Amino acid sequence: GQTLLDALNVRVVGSGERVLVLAHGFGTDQSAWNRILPFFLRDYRVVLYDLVCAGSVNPDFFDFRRYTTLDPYVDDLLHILDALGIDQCAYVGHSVSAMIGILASIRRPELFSKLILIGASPRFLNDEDYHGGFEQGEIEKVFSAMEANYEAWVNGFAPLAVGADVPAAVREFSRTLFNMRPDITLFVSRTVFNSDMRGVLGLVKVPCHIFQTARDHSVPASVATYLKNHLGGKNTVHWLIIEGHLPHLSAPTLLAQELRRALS
Ligand SMILES: [Mg+2]
Repeated sequence: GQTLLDALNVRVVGSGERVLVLAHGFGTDQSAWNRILPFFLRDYRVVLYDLVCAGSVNPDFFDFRRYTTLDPYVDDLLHILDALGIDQCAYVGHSVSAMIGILASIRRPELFSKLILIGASPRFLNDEDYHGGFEQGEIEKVFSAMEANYEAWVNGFAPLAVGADVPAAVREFSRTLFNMRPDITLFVSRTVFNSDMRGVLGLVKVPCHIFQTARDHSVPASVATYLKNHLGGKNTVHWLIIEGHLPHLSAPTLLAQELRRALS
């Protein structure tokens, strides 16, 4: 309870009464929110934390037997919100944290007033009638490259994920990937890149705001309309006509403006 608040570097900041949870995605820690955070401090009580796989978390907390699916990540998120006495919040999740939020809302339909999903995909692998963006052989090459030379893999991947030519964003993202223990990054990548959340989307009943860029290395644009059509509540797509997977790093003014609109 307090042990987990300390383990996952939980931070609560801001002068507002309405609770806003900012949950980082794959390859980052809560520092990925630094550029947009100031724009939410007056109107919100902002909760930030690190996923157990973040480089900022002691690797002794990464229980390989436990963290084989997204369900225990959901257990950690809900244990934090319960320990903080949060009855209701708005939740923002980037990439894997979008899927953790979805599963959390199915378990606790009353806890979230809305989900904001950034760079979200329920499935990366192509299927008969479904474009996720990747064939199994392409995902296997990522795992093989990661294992063979982690530094070379990070240096090649970070600029593709950022997409746009924003060197400060490439450096920021590379730093958090390099902070991660390589066996943990590979394990988490197998969890995420092989995931399939499609079957549970219709169980969500809270409103979802789906933020999608026009050119995201990891998320075809058609996944955003798939999410709009398959999540079970009232859904809004926020099109960002820019390039990249990490708009909170590469387009923070535009992202903060869109997040303010989604939260109103
Ligand atoms: Mg280009």
